Amino acid sequence: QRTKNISAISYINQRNREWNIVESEKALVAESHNMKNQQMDPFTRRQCK
Amino acid sequence: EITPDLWQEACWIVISSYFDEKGLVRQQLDSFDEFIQMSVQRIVEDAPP
Amino acid sequence: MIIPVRCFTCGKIVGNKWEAYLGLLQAEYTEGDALDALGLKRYCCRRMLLAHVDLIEKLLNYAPLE
Amino acid sequence: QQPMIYICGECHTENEIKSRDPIRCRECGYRIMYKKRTKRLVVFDAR
Ligand SMILES: [Zn+2]
Ligand SMILES: [Zn+2]
Repeated sequence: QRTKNISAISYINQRNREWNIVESEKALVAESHNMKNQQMDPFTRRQCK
Repeated sequence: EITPDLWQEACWIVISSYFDEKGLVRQQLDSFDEFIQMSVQRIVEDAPP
Repeated sequence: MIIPVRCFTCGKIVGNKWEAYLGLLQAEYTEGDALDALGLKRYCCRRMLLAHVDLIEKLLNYAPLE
Repeated sequence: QQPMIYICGECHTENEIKSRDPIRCRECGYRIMYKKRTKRLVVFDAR
């Protein structure tokens, strides 16, 4: 009963989540790579003492 | 090996594992199971003859 | 629960594009590319395929008979 | 001559139930059954 559509939807979902995981990992490695300079106005963090 | 600056992604895998192992309402189920597992037996046993 | 028939804001027919969008995502394409491959220029009509949730499947799991 | 046909809960089999009768499926035997759609002129406007 689920051979079509019901199974294709699951296949696309699994492949899309895997693609999202790899996309996140590549974004992370790229963010680590481009560590030249970070000068931005709208961001701040506390620094006690 | 420590995980420097690749940690936003690794931060949410642990969250996903937690929410997979234990549900959102896990405390209710655990409390009720412990009741049905020990509390009833305790109450019926400690009652004097 | 099911893909609408028309884009709320625009009005362009989008109901006949859910299966195609799924196929394009499945083969190799990515969403940002599949969307313009189908021909959805205005960002108003893209939310139809990106945001839409497909619950009709869960509904069909509860087959009345057999 | 309408015996008020019903639809079994899980069997999804028709049954003939009359007044002053138990509500059960002809087979298996369940306590739930729904009615069948009316025969009236159900007309909607696609608005
Ligand atoms: Zn639109
Ligand atoms: Zn019965």
